[PDB]
Amino acid sequence: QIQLVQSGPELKKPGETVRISCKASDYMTSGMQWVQQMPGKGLKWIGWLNTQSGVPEYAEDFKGRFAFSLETTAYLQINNLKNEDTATYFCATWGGNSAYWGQGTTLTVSSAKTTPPSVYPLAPGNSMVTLGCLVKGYFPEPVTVTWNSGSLSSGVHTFPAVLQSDLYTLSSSVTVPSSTWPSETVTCNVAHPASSTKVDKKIVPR
Amino acid sequence: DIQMTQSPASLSASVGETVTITCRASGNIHNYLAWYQQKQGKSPQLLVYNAKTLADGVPSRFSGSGSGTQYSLKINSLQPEDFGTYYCHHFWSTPWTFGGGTKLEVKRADAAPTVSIFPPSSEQLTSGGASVVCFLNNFYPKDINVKWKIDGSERQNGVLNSWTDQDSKDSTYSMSSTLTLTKDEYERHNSYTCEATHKTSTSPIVKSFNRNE
Ligand SMILES: C[C@]12CC[C@@H]3c4ccc(O)cc4CC[C@H]3[C@@H]1CC[C@@H]2O
Repeated sequence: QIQLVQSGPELKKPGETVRISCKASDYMTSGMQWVQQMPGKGLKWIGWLNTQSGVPEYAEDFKGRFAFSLETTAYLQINNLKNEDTATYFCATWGGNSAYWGQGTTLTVSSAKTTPPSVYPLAPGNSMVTLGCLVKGYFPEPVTVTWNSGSLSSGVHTFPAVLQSDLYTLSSSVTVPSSTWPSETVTCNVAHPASSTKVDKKIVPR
Repeated sequence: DIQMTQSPASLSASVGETVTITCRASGNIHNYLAWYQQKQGKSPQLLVYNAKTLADGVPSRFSGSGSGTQYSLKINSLQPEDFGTYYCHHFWSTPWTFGGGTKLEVKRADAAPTVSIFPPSSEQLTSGGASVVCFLNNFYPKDINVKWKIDGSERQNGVLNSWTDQDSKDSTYSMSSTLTLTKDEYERHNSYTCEATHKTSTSPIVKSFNRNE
């Protein structure tokens, strides 16, 4: 089956250049397009490239700083990056009776320095008890949070991070039987790939 | 250039029901319209293209129709995997613009939030900071408000909030509210209270604690 694989996450500073590749399992066959999706926003068409004539067409807001190329691998080059380019980028093509989109590539454009998170335990001041972990002051996104190395998956949800002064903060909630905690240890595991950081915080009763 | 106006922006429904999403073009696009489905940020997936042709593997309960400038996607007998966001996309002339999208969420019985408040940790306190956290978990519908009170007085500054998307397991929503204070600021007061305002009660649903206890 036709599969489009895109290059990994990107982290750049205002004014720099980034190249995102899109490699098809097969392949020139019909043309392709790139689409932008800002955090929490809708899909926005950047433009498409007529792989046959080699001619590209861009949407007004992308003309100038966004360029499509093809080497088979397709590329999306963005220069003079602005914070507003922070989004996920998708490449897509079509043929037969369907369309094929890549998994997407996230781009973050900021002046902020990669900073690991400070993890804090959230313990109570019933048959069930809700615990948590505060993951504060990290950059860039994202962080992955698990409980007891994933052994504790039910009754769990991690809130989206909010951006406060170039830094991100989020919290994770876990609900377990009071007969389990504190008798059995409950620990949240936080990973921040960008800084290659891993932190464990045991939830200890007050 | 042709723009697409999609409606409604939000839709609520239950398994088994039928819903209709419409898109209107500012100019004739002669059936050059596609419909996409997107699940929690993942890659969009094609449902219908050329206004009425179903893409490979697309369940027949999905169907597109229309002509000229008015089109719509009909989904009957909704299945749990049908909930998410939908977008129409015309490709008659550049730019191939997308509709603003439609968020289709699960309709279920009301549920009051379960409130939990958490005092600052000793570790953070030792570092000079004081974040008081409040969780408003598993409630429905999604509309909700949080109000903080310190020593009986409402506090508005220093509060940041976050909301999860509908839970794929119980169809509820959750919200976290964090009040960040300095260690000195936090120790100048005694009682900290988190109050939620939800349709499940005409009274605040609260949880509090005294720094002294
Ligand atoms: C890729 C799109 C959906 C799939 C459509 C398709 C799907 C199959 C096919 O054989 C040809 C085309 C041409 C136009 C394509 C559309 C262009 C815009 C839309 O995103």
